[PDB]
Amino acid sequence: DAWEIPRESLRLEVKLGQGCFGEVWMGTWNGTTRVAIKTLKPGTMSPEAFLQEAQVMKKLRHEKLVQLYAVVSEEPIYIVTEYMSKGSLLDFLKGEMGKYLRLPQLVDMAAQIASGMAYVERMNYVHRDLRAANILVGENLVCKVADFGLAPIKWTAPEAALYGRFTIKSDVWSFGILLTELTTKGRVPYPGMVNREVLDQVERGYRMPCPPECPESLHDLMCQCWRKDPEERPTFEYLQAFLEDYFTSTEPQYQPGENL
Ligand SMILES: CCOc1ccc2cc(-c3nn(C(C)C)c4ncnc(N)c34)ccc2c1
Repeated sequence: DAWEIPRESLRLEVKLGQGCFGEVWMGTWNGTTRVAIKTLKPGTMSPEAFLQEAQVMKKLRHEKLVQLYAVVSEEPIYIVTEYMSKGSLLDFLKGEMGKYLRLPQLVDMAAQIASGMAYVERMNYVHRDLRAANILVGENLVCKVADFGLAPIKWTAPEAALYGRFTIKSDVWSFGILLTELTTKGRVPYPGMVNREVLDQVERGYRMPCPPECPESLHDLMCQCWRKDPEERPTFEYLQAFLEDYFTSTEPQYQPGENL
């Protein structure tokens, strides 16, 4: 398989995160190419199960999906992808950058995520775990969809959470929650609510209100993503176009405020 590379060609420089699976590192590849590297800890998790997420990355290719570069598919396993210099979108929003992000930057970030998910939509795949922690940020506010290991009740559509009906339309619901993460600079949704209280409230028709300084027009889009019936929720194609055109077609009189 042409994705395979020799173990000697990777240098693991700075550790970026730990977990149940293994580790993630910034590194070099072939001595020239900055990369990110994920390792599986051999005795920790199924090796057959781990390579299925890498198989999904061999097929999907798009400027807004984190790109697979190479693999070492024998234990100890290594997975090599493009390096996203600013880490997870969740960390980015909460960190020192968050305070300067305004609505124009955040909507443009939303638009890119929608573009990647529009490609996932065209290919008839389902992500299942769309949220800020699974988006990565590069230079110039480039945002890419990551982590297809599944392909979090607060991000999951009711029909998916309750009955296992995962579809691209349940991803749209999550995207709607992701818009709140973007507009609150990365606060956990449904603040002050535990999981069980979220499920009962949501089924009884509760939806998060307009975030502070978020234009009503963007909150309406959130509400479209949270329609009880999955079929009446918008497509990613639609979401992409709306967000791309936002500051001309929907909010041409937008004024900067304190936070958004
Ligand atoms: C089947 C496994 O496929 C992979 C392989 C590598 C991956 C690297 C990152 C990643 N995390 N981070 C920090 C937030 C810890 C990153 N920082 C910069 N670049 C990255 N690429 C990552 C995320 C998901 C990945 C999935």
